[PDB]
Amino acid sequence: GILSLALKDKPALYSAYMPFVKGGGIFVPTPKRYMLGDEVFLLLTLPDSSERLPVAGKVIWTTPAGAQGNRAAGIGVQFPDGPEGEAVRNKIETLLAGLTTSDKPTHTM
Amino acid sequence: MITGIARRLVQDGAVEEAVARSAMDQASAAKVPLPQWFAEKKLVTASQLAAANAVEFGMPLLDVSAFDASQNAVKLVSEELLQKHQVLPLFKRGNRLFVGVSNPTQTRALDDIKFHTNLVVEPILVDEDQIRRTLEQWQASNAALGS
Repeated sequence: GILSLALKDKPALYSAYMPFVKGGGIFVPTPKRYMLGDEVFLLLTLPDSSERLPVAGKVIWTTPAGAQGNRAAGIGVQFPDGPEGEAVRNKIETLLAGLTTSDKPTHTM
Repeated sequence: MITGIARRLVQDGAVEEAVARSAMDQASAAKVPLPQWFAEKKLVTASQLAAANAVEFGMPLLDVSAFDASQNAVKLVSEELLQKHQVLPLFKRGNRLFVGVSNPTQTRALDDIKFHTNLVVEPILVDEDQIRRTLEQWQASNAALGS
């Protein structure tokens, strides 16, 4: 029951980051079906490091299989507010320095 | 014979196979659009119906309660359109205005918003209740910035 997401570089991190979530979010592509609100555990690798960051999050977004557009199936995971989550949002926001204002589309919005 | 959201709602375990057959049968008798039937008959919840709507139409579903209200896009759409359609504009990125909807066939609202806004409008599923509650909250927040 342990998701893993590894983001090789800054583009991939940009596609995955959900800046419009409270506390921050990450999109995780998965064929597994999840309900909104499910608590879920993620092992996240950001592109600057091989460190794997545990993230205990609630599901807040889903994309179904065979979704319109070239949209990829998965779930959006809200970082828990509090130190643990705020660290991961922060790391993502500085890695994405210079792309925060981009127009390019994402896995979510 | 169970197909549509009727099929998905029992996939997702939202309601029994027997009571889904009823709804197909009676919504055919009434000549009523099936998902409205489910919704108005209160056989499943607004979020249950939306989860099936999503898997059924290849459309993404979002929990707005996690959406950071300070980033909303409600202000880009007239209040007049906001009344005529129960929709919840969410977020701008570049061209795109993502607009939450409770019904994925509800194309009239997307064209009216495009024309009004001259942006690219993509829909996102938000369930019917969250649209109602969250719209009015986001309007309270925006109102704190001035007349």
